[PDB]
Amino acid sequence: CKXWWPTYPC
Amino acid sequence: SIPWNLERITPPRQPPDGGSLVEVYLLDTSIQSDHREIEGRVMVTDFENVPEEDGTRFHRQASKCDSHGTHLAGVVSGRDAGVAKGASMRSLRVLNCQGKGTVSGTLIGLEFIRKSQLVQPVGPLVVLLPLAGGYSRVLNAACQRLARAGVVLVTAAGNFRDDACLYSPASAPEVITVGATNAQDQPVTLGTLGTNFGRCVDLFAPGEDIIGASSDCSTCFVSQSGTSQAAAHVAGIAAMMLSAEPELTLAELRQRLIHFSAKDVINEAWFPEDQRVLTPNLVAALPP
Amino acid sequence: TATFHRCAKDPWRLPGTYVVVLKEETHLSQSERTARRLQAQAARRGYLTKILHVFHGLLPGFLVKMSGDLLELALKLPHVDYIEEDSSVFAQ
Repeated sequence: CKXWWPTYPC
Repeated sequence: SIPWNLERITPPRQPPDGGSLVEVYLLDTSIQSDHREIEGRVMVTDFENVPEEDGTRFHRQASKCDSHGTHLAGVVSGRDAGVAKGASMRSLRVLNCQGKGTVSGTLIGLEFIRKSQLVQPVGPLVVLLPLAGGYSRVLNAACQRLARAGVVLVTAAGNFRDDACLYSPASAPEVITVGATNAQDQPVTLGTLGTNFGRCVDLFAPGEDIIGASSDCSTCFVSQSGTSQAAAHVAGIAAMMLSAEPELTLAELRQRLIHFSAKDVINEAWFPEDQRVLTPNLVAALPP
Repeated sequence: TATFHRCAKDPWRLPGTYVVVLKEETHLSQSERTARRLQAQAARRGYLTKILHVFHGLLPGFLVKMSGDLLELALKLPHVDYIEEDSSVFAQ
C-alpha cells in the first residue's frame, strides 16, 4: 504493498 | 523486492517480454499514454463514447480522469510492474472522469474492436472490461457474440459483495469473470462492500494494494484495489498463455487458467453460506 | 414476441435512450430501413426521434433517443428481437 511513490518503489 | 501480487502469480517452485503475440483491448477511462510505465505499449484509439460527468461545476483534470485506466494498463503490460511485459494494448474510452459509462457506449466499443480486427487482423485478442452495471441482456449478448467470433473477454466480477450473476458483463458465461483476493489469499473487502462471488465467477486473482502506474506524474506509482485490478491480472496471464500456445480455443484457455490456479487457499467462511459451494476456490497463477 | 427490458437497479437506469436489437442475421440495410421506419411512424404521432448509432458486426440494431411512449410501437417493427433501455456501467 500500500502507498504512493514518485518512481517504481521496488 | 517485488510487488506481492507478481510474486503471488509466480509458481512457488520475471518474464521480460511475455504475451508479445497478443493484443489486449482495454475499455476504460482515458489513459496517460506518455506515462513511462506504459509509453509505447498502449496505442490510444480514436474511440470515445462517454456520458457527461455529474455536477455542473466538474473540473476535468487529466491526472484524475486518467487514474483508473492508466493503472490497469500498467497492471497488464507495464515496464516495471506489469504481468505481460511484451503485450501490446489498444485503449478505448468508455468511462468518463468519474469512472461512469453506459451500456450503449460499451456496446459501440465492443463493435469497434471487432470492426478494427476485421480491417487489420493481428494475433489473438484479449478484451479487458474492468467495469460493471446491472444485469443487461444486450451487453451479455454482445459479449457472447464477440467470444463466439474467437475473441477472449475478461471482466471484473464487481465490487458489491454480492452475487456476480446480478451484474454485467460479469454474468455473461462466455466471459472470464474475475473476483479479487488479497495478500492473505482472502476475498477483498472494499469499505462495507468487497469482491463479488457466486457461480458466475470463474476465478479470483490479486486485487488489493496493487502497485501500478499513477497518472499523478510520468514516473509515479500508486496502489489500487478492486475486481478491475484482479481482472487485469487474468488478462495478463491469458496474454502470456495465448502467446505461448496461440492455437488455444477459449475452452482450452479456461481449462489452463483453472489448472494452473492455486486451489483451496480462500477461507470460504467470508462468502454467504449458500454461495460457498458455488464460488470457485481458485487464485490465478502463471504456468511454470 | 419482441420484449422490453430495463435495469433492475432503478438508480442506474438511463431513460430516454434505447437499444433496439434486431433478430440474428438481420442485414445492415434492413437495420437502417427499420430505424428510418421507426422515425417516420413516430413522426406521424408527433414525436421527435434521433438515431444515434446503427449497429452491425456483433448484434444488428440501433441506438435511438426517443420517448419511452413509443416502445409499444417500436416492438412491432419488422425484425425486432428485443429493446433495452440504456443504463450505467461503473469502473471497478
